[PDB]
Amino acid sequence: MVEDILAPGLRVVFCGINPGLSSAGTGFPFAHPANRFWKVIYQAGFTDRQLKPQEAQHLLDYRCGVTKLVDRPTVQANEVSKQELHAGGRKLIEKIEDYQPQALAILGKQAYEQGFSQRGAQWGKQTLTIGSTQIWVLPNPSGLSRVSLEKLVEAYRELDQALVV
Repeated sequence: MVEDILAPGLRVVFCGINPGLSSAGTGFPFAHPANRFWKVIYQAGFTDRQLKPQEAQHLLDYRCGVTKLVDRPTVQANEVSKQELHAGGRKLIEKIEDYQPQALAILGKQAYEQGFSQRGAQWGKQTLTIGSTQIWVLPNPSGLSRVSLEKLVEAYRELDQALVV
């Protein structure tokens, strides 16, 4: 079971689709060795050192949190159904309304579209918000995504720079 890492006063709450097997197995988010999440948030400015999956709770030190749209673990994210994505959207909205971070970063266009009942979304900052929380759509960092580390870092850095101080 992979627990949420949330608290008040956060800059960003990163939300993935669901847990891969490594994550479900270790209990830490983005635990597969090939997932670029930890390296990306470091190069993009969210953390000042590259955290290892077991140090996930320490993301709070950098005022960042982690959650997921769907709880069910799967080998690949694409194994999650669109109906699952949607039921996850309601609980996610309640969580963000509770914790009130400056921004919610959904990792994956499909995840955003299904969870929030949106269509033809563009990458980056959306006009939709959850209260004062901004909504950003970022590329998924799993090693299975065809996005290069460079594009990943560029996209995440845009968010880091948008949230001043």
